[PDB]
Amino acid sequence: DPNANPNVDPNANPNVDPNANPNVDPNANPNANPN
Amino acid sequence: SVLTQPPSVSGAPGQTVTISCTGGSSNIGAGYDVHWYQQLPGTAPKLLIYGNINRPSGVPDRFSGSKSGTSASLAITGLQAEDEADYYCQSYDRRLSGSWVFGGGTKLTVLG
Amino acid sequence: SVLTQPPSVSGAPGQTVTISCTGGSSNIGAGYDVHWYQQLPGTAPKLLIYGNINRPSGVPDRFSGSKSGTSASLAITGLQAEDEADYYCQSYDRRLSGSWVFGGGTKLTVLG
Amino acid sequence: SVLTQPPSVSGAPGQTVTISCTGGSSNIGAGYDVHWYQQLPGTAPKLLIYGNINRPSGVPDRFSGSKSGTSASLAITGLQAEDEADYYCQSYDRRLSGSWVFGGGTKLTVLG
Amino acid sequence: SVLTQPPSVSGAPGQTVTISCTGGSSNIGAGYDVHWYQQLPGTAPKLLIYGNINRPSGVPDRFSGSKSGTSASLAITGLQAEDEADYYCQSYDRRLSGSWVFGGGTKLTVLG
Amino acid sequence: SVLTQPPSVSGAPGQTVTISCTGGSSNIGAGYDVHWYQQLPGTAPKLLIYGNINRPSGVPDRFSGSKSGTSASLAITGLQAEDEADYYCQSYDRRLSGSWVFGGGTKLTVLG
Amino acid sequence: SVLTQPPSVSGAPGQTVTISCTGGSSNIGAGYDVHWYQQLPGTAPKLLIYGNINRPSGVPDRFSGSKSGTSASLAITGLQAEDEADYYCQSYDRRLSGSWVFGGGTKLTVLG
Amino acid sequence: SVLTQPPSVSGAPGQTVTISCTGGSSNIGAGYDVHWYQQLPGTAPKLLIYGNINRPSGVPDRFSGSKSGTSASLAITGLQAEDEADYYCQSYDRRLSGSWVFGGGTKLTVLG
Amino acid sequence: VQLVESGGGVVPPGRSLRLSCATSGFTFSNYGMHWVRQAPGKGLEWVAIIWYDGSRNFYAASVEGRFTISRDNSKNTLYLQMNSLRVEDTAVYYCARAAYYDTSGYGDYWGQGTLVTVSS
Amino acid sequence: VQLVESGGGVVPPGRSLRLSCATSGFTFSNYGMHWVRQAPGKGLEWVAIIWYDGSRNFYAASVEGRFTISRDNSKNTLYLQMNSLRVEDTAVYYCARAAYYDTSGYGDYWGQGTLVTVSS
Amino acid sequence: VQLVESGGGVVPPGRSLRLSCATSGFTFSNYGMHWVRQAPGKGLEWVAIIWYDGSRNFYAASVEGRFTISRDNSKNTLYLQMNSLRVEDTAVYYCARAAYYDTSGYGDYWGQGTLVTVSS
Amino acid sequence: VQLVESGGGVVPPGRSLRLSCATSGFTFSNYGMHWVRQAPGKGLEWVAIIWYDGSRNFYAASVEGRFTISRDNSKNTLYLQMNSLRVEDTAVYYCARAAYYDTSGYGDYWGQGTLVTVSS
Amino acid sequence: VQLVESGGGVVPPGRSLRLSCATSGFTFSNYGMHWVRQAPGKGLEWVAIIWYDGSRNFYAASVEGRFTISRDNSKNTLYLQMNSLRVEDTAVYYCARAAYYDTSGYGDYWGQGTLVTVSS
Amino acid sequence: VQLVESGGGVVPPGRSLRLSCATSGFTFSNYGMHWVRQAPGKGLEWVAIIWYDGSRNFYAASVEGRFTISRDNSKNTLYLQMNSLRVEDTAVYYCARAAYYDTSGYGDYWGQGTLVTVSS
Repeated sequence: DPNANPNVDPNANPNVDPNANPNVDPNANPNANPN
Repeated sequence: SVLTQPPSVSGAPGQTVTISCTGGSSNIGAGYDVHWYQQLPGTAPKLLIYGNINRPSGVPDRFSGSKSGTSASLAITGLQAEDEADYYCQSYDRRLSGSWVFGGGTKLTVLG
Repeated sequence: SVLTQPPSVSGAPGQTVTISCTGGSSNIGAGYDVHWYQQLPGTAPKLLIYGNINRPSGVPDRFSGSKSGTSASLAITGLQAEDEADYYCQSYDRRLSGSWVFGGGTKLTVLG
Repeated sequence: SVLTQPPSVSGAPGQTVTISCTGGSSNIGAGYDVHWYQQLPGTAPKLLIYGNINRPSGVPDRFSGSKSGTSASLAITGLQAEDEADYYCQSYDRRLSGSWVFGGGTKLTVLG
Repeated sequence: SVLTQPPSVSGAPGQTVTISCTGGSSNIGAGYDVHWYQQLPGTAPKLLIYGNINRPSGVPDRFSGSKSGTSASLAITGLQAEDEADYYCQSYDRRLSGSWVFGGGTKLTVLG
Repeated sequence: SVLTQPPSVSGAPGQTVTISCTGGSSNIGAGYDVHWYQQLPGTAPKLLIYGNINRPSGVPDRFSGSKSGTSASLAITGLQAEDEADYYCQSYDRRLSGSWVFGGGTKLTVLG
Repeated sequence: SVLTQPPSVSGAPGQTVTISCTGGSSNIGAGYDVHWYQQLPGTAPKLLIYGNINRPSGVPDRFSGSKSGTSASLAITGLQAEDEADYYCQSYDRRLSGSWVFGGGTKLTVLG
Repeated sequence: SVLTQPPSVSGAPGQTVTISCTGGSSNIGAGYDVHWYQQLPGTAPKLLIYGNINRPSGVPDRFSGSKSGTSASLAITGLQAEDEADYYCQSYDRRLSGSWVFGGGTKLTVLG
Repeated sequence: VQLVESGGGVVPPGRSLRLSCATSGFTFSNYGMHWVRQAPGKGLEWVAIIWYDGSRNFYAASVEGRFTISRDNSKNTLYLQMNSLRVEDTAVYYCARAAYYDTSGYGDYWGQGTLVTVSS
Repeated sequence: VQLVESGGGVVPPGRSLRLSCATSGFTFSNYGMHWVRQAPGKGLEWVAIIWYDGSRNFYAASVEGRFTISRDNSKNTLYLQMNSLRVEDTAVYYCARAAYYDTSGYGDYWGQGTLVTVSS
Repeated sequence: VQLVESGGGVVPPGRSLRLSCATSGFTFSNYGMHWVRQAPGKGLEWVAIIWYDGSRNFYAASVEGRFTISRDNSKNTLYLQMNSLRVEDTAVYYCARAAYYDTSGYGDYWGQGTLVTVSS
Repeated sequence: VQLVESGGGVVPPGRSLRLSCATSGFTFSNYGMHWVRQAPGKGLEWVAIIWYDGSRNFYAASVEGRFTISRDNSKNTLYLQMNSLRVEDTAVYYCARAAYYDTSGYGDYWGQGTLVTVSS
Repeated sequence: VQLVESGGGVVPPGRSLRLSCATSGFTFSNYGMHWVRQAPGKGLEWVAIIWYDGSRNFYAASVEGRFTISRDNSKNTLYLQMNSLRVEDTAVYYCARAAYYDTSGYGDYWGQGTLVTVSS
Repeated sequence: VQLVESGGGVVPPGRSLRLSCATSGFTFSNYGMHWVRQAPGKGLEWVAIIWYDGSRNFYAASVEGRFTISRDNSKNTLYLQMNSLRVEDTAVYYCARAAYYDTSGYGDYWGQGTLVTVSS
């Protein structure tokens, strides 16, 4: 939408978020990193 | 008590009884998944239903879930005397700082 | 001062007094939740009402409120001498960058 | 030119002159807020009017706006020599891939 | 069988056949890349195609595929007798603790 | 060939010629710094640009570059006959096991 | 003194009292093991606790302890008149040249 | 120069003046600790501030400082004529091979 | 999955108490953990959560600042340290293994709990 | 949730001053923070917000570019750096802990405030 | 808010030229930016907008495909990349900070612009 | 690349069996490894993963707490220790080399596998 | 910085050949090294890397298991052992000094290279 | 703590010069050392370091390969040998004792330096 309202919005809940998977995520490159 | 539950439910063996949980826009109609636990008088609560309709392989097909709007529900069919227990809903209320919220808890009495 | 408040309100203890808070389509009629704070002469403002009707457990039930359209208010029933204070409403203005916006404040004098 | 504007407006110092801007169902009657800019001859077209009637503290209290349906307007009272400028209205064309549209621009000549 | 696959497909040499996988919002519609494996009757699975579209080294351009929504697909053109095989999808399912999930597996029969 | 470069560019002495380098979400858009090297017809290549915009003290201000999205570029201003060379870009592709990836390389011809 | 200890603790015989020891990322949160010493009014300090939880055979089980984050603590149960003593914590501080660092010591007074 | 310092700062005896040191993502905002040195007109530098806020026992409390984001600052309060000196900041730039990097120094003149 | 709890008992008001949930049958370090409590005659109250690596901790508002949650991955053990216990803190405390589904989470294994009583 | 303002005093106009708030009894790192101010004789003016991890900084238009907000989670401390203080910036500055309800937010806990006077 | 513009000058047609707008007095990363242009003798033509994080890139059809808008939040700078410039692209280019009231966008502050001349 | 399994055979339920996979043609220590299994009439089941440096391990829920995965870099060998074998553990076990693409991973090289029968 | 390739020549396919680089002008032991190659008429292909202390090695997939990289810090020498040379391995091989910028690395002081030809 | 320097003077370019720093008041063998230099009218440039036991040396890029740093623990002496001095190497050289704080290091004690001039 070319006429959406821009910029960064205030009015949010900036108090971390206690609703997320607290477990280890088994989905990452398991290989050594050559970089 | 975040989720509203009746304090009691009952029926004779062989009957179908239901336990409902009612929340609001902060915790059921919010799109948050609803879970159920069953507690027997002498132990820790056991997971009965997860993901609104899914259940552990340790749960017989007597139990099923449902979800619509701000309402959620547990149905028990083929009620047995051994199903006497305290049933609880669990969800997440976006207005609260914790991870889990629970309902009041409903006590199911089987009229044996 | 984007939320209009009367500069003054008063009444005898035992009476009911109210403090209005009037905004525009940008800060009350905008769907934002109205909050109320009480400031005593020698300290910081403290929360009375949040979410238009809810309140901290430290607030006696004398204080309540509501909103409709661009109007909102705080009512004090059973007014006590101890309720003399500066009352402020608070919201968020759609057109502004600040997280919070305030009303102009109202001074409540208890006539007794 | 997207928004219709007359090519010229004029008057003597001290007089009130007005600048018109007219659109359609795609850009004024459309519900898009119509703003005005003042292109003083040696600079950028700074914002003059916003919110159809309001203005920046960087604008003399000579200027005000108006809007009804497809008819947008700018009034200049107490006209000064320093108000010579190309005035533009601005809105958003419902069929525009970009974000802003301007009118043709009206040239204000001060007769003195 | 996290991903659903038909148990069997077939066609005559020279024909085009497809094998497909249907997932859901936790795995394919969730954006996890789909990979396919081929197993011949007396061997270990071999990577056939990966990253939804890439053929490794020795896989001939007979095989190609795609990913769309919760669907994924393997197309085989110019079906040959040597293509009789078992084909499988592989992906990641957010609701499970394991790194990989597989579909049930589809057997392709060439109608020689 | 991981990064795409045009095979050939040219221009007359004194003109400005640019050489593009295009990657993707795996190696430029990804956030990896882009580097450039220059190989004269009968020598070993040497670092021309590093860190997208910096350059060794041995490089005249004729050369500069940029990084934007998945695009990268080397610009040569004040083109001289002595600038004929093969130019190469370098980055790191997350999908590959190596440390460096190169583009195809571009030959710059000066139209003397 | 880099480890923080209260200057004094007390309690009646039969009570449980604890003596804290708080550091930073340089000496407790750091991963360095915490040790405790007991000093009686006219003697040399004696090792009370080592390795955060272990103790020499000359120490009655009255004393135990723990380490968590930058906090560490000595717990004394079954407080006796004979436990009046100074207690000191000890660790290693990665920002300093010395092998050992201490808190300022806490005097435990038993309220006989 | 790696870290940016203004070349000059001044003020009257008794005033407070500050000296900035601005780096970037490679050397201050990178989590590296910033240090400051004082050089008197005809001698070797002296450590003034270390660890961003700490100072040697040989430094009067006139000097203090802190670091935020990529900008570090040395505050000099109660400026005396004897505080006229060259001040330098120091950190570590992860992109360079050297252990230490310096800013260009700031010359503080006391307006006696 | 086997969760074992110990550490309850009776303390005078104002005293501290430390609870410990010993675990086995699964990889401890790959999961976060929860504590809930059930006062006699009451339903369930969520108390605290800790992230598999200790990077995040959350507490019920009713206990924040009074209770601390921690892990010892090396000994497969979950701890809850309560300071200044109040009468209102009397409850059976239970540990649980964290699990998560999609938009919200859940526990799927529970210890048997231990009883903490705060009393004169 | 104890918040403690510190750092007020008298500032010759044109000079800077740094304010800060120390906190305790809750996990500082889990919450965002706010500053508001009240000039004597005036109502409340919102000044600035910082998110729990510093990812966002918003300022009242009246102070943006003059005031800076920052945090140090390891010290449980919130800072406000005010440069080029104007006479108009005289106010009691307060800290509050960020909170949020539904469509709008609010502060729940407040400190006591500290006064900055800008005057010659 | 302060916007500073440069990079204009005369360039042969078919060649590239790029402009920049340096900004200060506000947080660059909290606002989107616009480029607009005014050909000599003409009114003002809108050219392009980029959002604060690069998430939106809109162009007038008259410039799309030749003009690219970009920004670098670490440099507080807005850029305009113009390729294959036409004589018709001669204009004073101006940057402006993105703003909106309720239903439409606007510039709430303007830079002074710079002139790009495209000519044989 | 050659991946070669060893150690299958027939074991009464309750007993253990140890599998291994020897590898060559590549640097063993730079890659993670996977074990999968195929029951004799079924499709493929993921069993376990080990992180190239041994720091992480994950197991299928069907085997967690019963199976252990490990590496010995000096022998270029991957091991799988299965305790308390159940009848349902009968399968051909295969080793495979970990690979990763973008949002998900995959195996590229596969071994031949070995058969483990759990019975009588 | 002096980097000198040596040991090239022509071999029948299937043969081995060892390349090495002598160096001075800098402390060899403090830097990692790279090998790259350029087949005649082609662009550049990365071949291998060795860490400053020899602890890690990575290879282009096209050569892994066929090529070995090593070094001797006491002789200021970098080595590459090529086994089972294929026709496809014909190229000029170069030694380069590792450098690293931020999110990616680069080389900055290469040698002249030496030619290895594989042919029957 | 004393750091005493000697060895400055003037040489024509191309020639070598050796500097040394004698120390006392502390155990030389327990600390690493640094050299920095200050050209007249200029700020400070880091030149070189050398761990305590001589195991590691690092040099500024501007001097590596031209300067050598070494030490003799039995004489409490630090040496710097400069070869092929350039005009650009004119500066006051200073020794300093290495110290380290947390994420970066610093010098604490400094000698008074000596002047090395390189000139036709």
